[PDB]
Amino acid sequence: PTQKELRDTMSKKLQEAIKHPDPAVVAGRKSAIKRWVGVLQDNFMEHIKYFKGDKLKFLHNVFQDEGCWSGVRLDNAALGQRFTEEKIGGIDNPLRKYEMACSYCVVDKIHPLFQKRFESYRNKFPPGAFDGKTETEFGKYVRNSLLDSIKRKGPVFDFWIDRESGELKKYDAVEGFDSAVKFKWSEGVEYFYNHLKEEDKEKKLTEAILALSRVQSVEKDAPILDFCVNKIVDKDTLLQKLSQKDKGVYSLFAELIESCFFDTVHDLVQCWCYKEGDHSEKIFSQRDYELFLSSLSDTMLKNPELSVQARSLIMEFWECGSLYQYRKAAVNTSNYTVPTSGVFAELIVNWRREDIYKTDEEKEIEKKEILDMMSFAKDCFPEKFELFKKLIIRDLRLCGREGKRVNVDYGLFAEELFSELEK
Repeated sequence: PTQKELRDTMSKKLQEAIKHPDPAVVAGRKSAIKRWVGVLQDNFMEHIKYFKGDKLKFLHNVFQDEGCWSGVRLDNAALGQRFTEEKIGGIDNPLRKYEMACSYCVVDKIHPLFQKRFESYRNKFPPGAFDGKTETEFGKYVRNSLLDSIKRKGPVFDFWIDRESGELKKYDAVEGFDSAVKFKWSEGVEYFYNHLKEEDKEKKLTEAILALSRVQSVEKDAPILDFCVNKIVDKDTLLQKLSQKDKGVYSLFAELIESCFFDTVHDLVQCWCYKEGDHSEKIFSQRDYELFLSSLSDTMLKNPELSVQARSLIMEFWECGSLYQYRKAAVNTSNYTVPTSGVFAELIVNWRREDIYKTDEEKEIEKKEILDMMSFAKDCFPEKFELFKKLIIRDLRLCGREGKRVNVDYGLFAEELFSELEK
C-alpha cells in the first residue's frame, strides 16, 4: 500500500479501541484517533509505523483508557503521562520516551529521559576522554550533536533542553504559546495556554485564530483552531474581528469541517447564524456555503464512521433560517450546472452504502432527508427540475468516489427517489 493507505490502516486499527454507549462520542473519538495518526500527512504515524503485536497493544490499551479522553478529544496531560511510562499493564512502552515527553510537555520527565538518550548516544564515542576535551566541553559537544540530529524531526525535540547547560529550559507562557502556534504544535498550544495569565488569554487566542484562519491553512492548523475557538469566552467579539479578515470566517469553518471538528462547527453556526439593524446580514458568501456542503458530503464518504454527524451538520446549514436564500440558490440550475449536484450524489452514495451495517431505520432516515431536499429543489424551480434530475444522475455516473461500489449503476437509485417524488 501507499503511505496514505498505511496511515488509514493504522487509524482503523487503533479505532478498534473505541467503545462507548453514545454514538456521537464513538464517532468523535474515532476522528480524534485519525487526527492523532495523521490523515493527509504523518502526525504520530512517524513514531508508530512499524508497530505490531505488543507494541500496538500498548497503544490500544492507552486509547481504551477512559482517563485519556475529555469528551471526544484526547486529554493531552493524561496521554503524556501514559506515553512516558516504562510499562503499563505488563506491557513495555514501545515509544521513544524523550520525544513523547517533549511533544506532550511532560516537564518533570523531559530532562531525565533526555539523560538516558544522551548516555546511550555518548556510547558510540570512544570510552575514554575524547580529544583531550574537558568533561564539560565533551558533554556540551555530545549534547549539541545529539540535539542537532534530533531536530531534523521537528523543532519540538530541540525546544526543551538548554544547549549550554543541558538543563530543562523554562518559557514564559506568552513566548511558549507563540512558539507552539508557529510550530503548529497543538499540544504545546494547550500547555502554554493553561499558563497564560487570565487577562492575556482572550488576546492570544484571538491572535492565533486570525493568523491560522486563511486559505493557506493546512491539516495541522485545525486542532489549534478548534482548541482556541472552544476556549474563547466572547464569540461575538471574535466574529467581529474575524469578519474583517479576508475569507476569515470561510477559512475557519472550512478547516474545521475538513478535519471533522463537527461539534465546533455546529456550535459556531448556532452562535453566528442562528442568532436572532439588517436582520439578513451574512458572514460568508453563497460560494462559501456551497463549499461547506460539498466539503461535508466529501468528508461523509471518506469517513463513514462519521456519516451521521456529517449529515447532521449538512442539515444544520440547509435548514438555518438566515441561510434560506443560499439554500435556494444552491439548488438553482443555470448553464447546465447546479451547485449541489455533487452533494446530492454523495448523499445517495452514502444512503446506499453497505460496507458497514446500518438498521432499516437509519436507512429510512437517510432516504427521507434526500427526498426532502429534492422536494425543495422541485418546489423552488419546478420548470428546471427535469434538468436538475439529469445533473444528479450524471454526477453519480461521472465520478468514482469513495464508498461507491464499482460496476453498479447508482443512477438507478436516484431514479427510485425521483419516481417516488412524482407520485
